[PDB]
Amino acid sequence: DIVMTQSHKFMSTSVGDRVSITCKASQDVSTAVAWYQQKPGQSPKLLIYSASYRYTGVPDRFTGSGSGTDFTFTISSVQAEDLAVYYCQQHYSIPRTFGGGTKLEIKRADAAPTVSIFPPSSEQLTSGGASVVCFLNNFYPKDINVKWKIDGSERQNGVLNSWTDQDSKDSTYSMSSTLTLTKDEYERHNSYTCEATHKTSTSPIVKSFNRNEC
Amino acid sequence: EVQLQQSGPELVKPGASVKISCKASGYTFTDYYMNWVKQSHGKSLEWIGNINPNNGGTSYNQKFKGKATLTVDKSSTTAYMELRSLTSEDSAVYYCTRSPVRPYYFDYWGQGTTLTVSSAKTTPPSVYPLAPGCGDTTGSSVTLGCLVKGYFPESVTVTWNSGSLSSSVHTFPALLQSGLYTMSSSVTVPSSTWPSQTVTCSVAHPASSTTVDKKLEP
Amino acid sequence: GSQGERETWGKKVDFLLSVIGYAVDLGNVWRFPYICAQNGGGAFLLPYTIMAIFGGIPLFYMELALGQYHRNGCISIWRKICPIFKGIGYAICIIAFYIASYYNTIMAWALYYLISSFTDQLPWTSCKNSWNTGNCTNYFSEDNITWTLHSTSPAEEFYTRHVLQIHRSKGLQDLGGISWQLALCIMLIFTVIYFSIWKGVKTSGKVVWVTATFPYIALSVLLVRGATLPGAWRGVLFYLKPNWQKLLETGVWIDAAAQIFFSLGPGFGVLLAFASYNKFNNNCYQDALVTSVVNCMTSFVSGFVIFTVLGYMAEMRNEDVSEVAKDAGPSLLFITYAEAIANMPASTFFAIIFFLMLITLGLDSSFAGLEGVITAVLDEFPHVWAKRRERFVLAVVITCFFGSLVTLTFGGAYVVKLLEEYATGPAVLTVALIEAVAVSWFYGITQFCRDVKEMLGFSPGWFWRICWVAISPLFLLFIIASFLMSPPQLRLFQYNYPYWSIILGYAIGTSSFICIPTYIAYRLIITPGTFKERIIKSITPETP
Ligand SMILES: CC(C)CCC[C@@H](C)[C@H]1CC[C@H]2[C@@H]3CC=C4C[C@@H](O)CC[C@]4(C)[C@H]3CC[C@]12C
Ligand SMILES: CN[C@H]1CC[C@@H](c2ccc(Cl)c(Cl)c2)c2ccccc21
Ligand SMILES: *[C@@H]1O[C@H](CO)[C@@H](O)[C@H](O)[C@H]1NC(C)=O
Ligand SMILES: *[C@@H]1O[C@H](CO)[C@@H](O)[C@H](O)[C@H]1NC(C)=O
Ligand SMILES: [Cl-]
Ligand code: NA
Ligand code: NA
Repeated sequence: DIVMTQSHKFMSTSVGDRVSITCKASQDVSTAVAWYQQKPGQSPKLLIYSASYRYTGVPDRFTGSGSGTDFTFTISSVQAEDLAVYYCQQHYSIPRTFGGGTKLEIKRADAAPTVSIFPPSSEQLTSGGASVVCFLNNFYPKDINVKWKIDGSERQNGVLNSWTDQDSKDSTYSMSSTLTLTKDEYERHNSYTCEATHKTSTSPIVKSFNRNEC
Repeated sequence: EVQLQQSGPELVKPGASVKISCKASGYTFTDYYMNWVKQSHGKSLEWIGNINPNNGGTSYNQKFKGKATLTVDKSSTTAYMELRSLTSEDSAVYYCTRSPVRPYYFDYWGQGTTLTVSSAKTTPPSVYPLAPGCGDTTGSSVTLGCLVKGYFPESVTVTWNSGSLSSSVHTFPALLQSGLYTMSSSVTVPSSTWPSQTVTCSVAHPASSTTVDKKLEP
Repeated sequence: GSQGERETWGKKVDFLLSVIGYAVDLGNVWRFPYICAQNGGGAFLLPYTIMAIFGGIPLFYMELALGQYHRNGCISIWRKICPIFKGIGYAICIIAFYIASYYNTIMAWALYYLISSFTDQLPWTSCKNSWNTGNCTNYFSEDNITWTLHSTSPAEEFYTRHVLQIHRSKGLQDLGGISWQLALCIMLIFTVIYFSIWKGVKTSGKVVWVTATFPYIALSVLLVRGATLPGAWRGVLFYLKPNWQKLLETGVWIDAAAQIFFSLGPGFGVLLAFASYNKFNNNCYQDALVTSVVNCMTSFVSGFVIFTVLGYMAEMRNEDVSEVAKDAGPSLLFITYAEAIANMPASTFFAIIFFLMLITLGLDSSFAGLEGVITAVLDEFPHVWAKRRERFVLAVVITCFFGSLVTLTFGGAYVVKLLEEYATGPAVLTVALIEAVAVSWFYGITQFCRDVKEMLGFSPGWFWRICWVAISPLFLLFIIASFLMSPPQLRLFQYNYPYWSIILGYAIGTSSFICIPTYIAYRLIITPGTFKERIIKSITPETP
């Protein structure tokens, strides 16, 4: 069989820069390499076939080069909607194999994470539970600290951090910190507070609310 | 134009079998090879095998010999793939993709089929609204959201007012714990449409076929 | 008086090239490269020689010795050894007729391709012809083309729809009628063999000079041509890449044994007849040794001649020579290789010499093919025959033409497969086993070593005695049992043969050797007295 090796699992680039992804094959391939684009949540889409040739319905900014074992997929002007995982695949010998995949992440300027805390709704108090939610929207980069505070004490149990994939419009990450608690414990504390530490500013953003019917 | 419509998600117990369809349209069905590519969660693409629609000329991979069985129907231009002896590794997203004979590229793909091989019971999602407090300062934009707790498998869809509008909706990936998933969604809408108009989040669960709609109330 | 002694050959080199020319044929050129490529690659060289050293060479030498010692035909030689096995001499005859029913028609195709290779623009290059369909897509056309399940190439179209004309038949069921072009071609071939056989070994010994030396020249030209083609290393890599795990499969050994048996061709009566016309004190050991070792070497270089061109073809397309060399039949030569030649400079030249090479590959072998039978019949019915040789040779050539009319049909290629794989093979292997047993276990191997010791002056080594006693009969037995245990499922040109095809193959197969058991019963039922006395007077040779 054939082993299509993509050494760089992740590559960083900016909007407008020239980015090139490499693909290493096992044996000599001549000009039998296809490049597919898979956006997060969509099916793969064929972009290049036979090393350099573009498929119908593919912008001119996507090119291809190489002749032998090492091949290169080049993007001239990177757009915000070009955020996807790129795969290379040989199409000469049976079976047809694929590469590891190179998730092309977009590098941009820093953004302040809008933090928004939310009290457990009445439908959940009716069911018998209460989860305080802390949303962190529109920031960059991905690295960001989230600290919880029930009543001034750093709460650490029952916290789940969920990072989304990068955005395809403004290239800003978003995450959700969840503090899941019981109703009995929720009705014994009043003002919850979640704070977030990012690199945009040294002072962590602090959000607080009261249980007494807001 | 060229459309390949597969079947919906499937939740099956380990050891059973599952068949996935692939309805083709927009091209001469008897002209192109029909292929099946397996994509694992977080892994790369993995070509399973192809089939010639004219006579059912299958060509499997040595790694899938005896694992997958490809069939085809010319009367309705629809391909099928059956998987037996299902394990945890088979829980992945499967595609069916069109391909010529030479050069052997995959020009058109299907939307995919989320397969979950587990014995966990199909749990209906608990939809709890995540409304901003009544003591917050209404600025130029308010951030709303809805919460989905406890469901299996990863088959859930959270929409906002029938998809209008959703120019600021952030959906957070589901997290698995104690055999049940939990996710959340949010939406940033201006202060000149809330709480004046009606903003309602819809939570659909195709695995349990349960659609619960909850309206946000401050 | 009258005849008395028989004639003898005109020169050592003539018989040395006659046997080499008979041994080398189409299969040496294309069957050995394919079977070597798909069964371990270069590692197929290892069992191919073992089946030669232990199986092929002993049968070749033992047949050439018996032939040069007894100087009798394929039929009359059994009267002087084991009369009950005289039916063998008849069986082979029938066998030959089946082979001659198709082996020439193949050449006919090449001939029809050769007479079609004199144009400045080769017919199988463009699609604007009278036989191409709307699926025909060729090169020197708009680039970007993508092949479709229904798309076809001008070469495949030219073979399928013009010369072979196989689209006009639905299979073995409906194959008529006959193509007059290939009938005239096979008539020209039966004429070029007529004037090369009718005079006896004199013309087949003068014509062999050309028929046996031309293929090496043509192979040389194609070799130095294909080595210069870009990307030809891929075909050589696929030809010689060792895959030793294939050697673990018990199948590749059977493939090698069968391949070296036909290619060597013992047991057919050709070597018997060719050896019959020679000096009694002439050496046989060196002759057999050299000829066989050349026959193998020639196959070995032919492998390069094919795979360099197929490597270039994989470079022009997209690699994995196995993909471009999937079909193991005449299509590998008449379509693939031809399409590769058409895209080269001096295409007319390499086409003329290629098809001419094919014809010259075939001619020497059918020369011999008929020579053995003619010798057998003339030696079995003396003075009732030999009144003229041209009469019998004509009756055979004509008989082969009428026997080839079934193959000259539109679905003639279907019949070719049926005849080539289900009929001749298992019967030739069977009669070869019977002959090897009769000479080794009935006439006596000690007396055989005494006859060689009389002719050559020295008794054969223990390696050969132990080969004839046990190694060779088990060598044929393995192939026969392997075939009979699982006959291959026949398929040709997207057409699977019906399930009853094997019955037809066995009918053709069984109708060939009905004479050996019915002749054993005939002589056993004609000779009076007890069955022990009849089989004792039937197994022991005539005393005077
Ligand atoms: C040469 C002679 C002795 C061989 C005869 C053997 C007979 C029994 C064999 C030879 C050819 C065979 C036939 C080949 C063709 C067909 C047509 C098919 O639609 C039904 C099977 C049928 C009818 C086969 C039946 C069996 C068959 C008739
Ligand atoms: C015997 N070895 C070659 C010689 C030519 C050819 C052949 C063999 C015997 C004969 Cl009577 C004829 Cl006319 C032609 C042949 C056919 C099938 C397998 C091998 C062979
Ligand atoms: C090649 O062929 C396809 C037809 O399937 C066509 O649509 C495409 O435009 C052609 N050219 C390229 C550069 O892909
Ligand atoms: C092309 O071939 C297909 C079958 O291979 C056939 O059905 C079709 O009619 C052919 N096209 C033309 C124009 O003859
Ligand atoms: Cl050989
Ligand atoms: Na041979
Ligand atoms: Na020959």
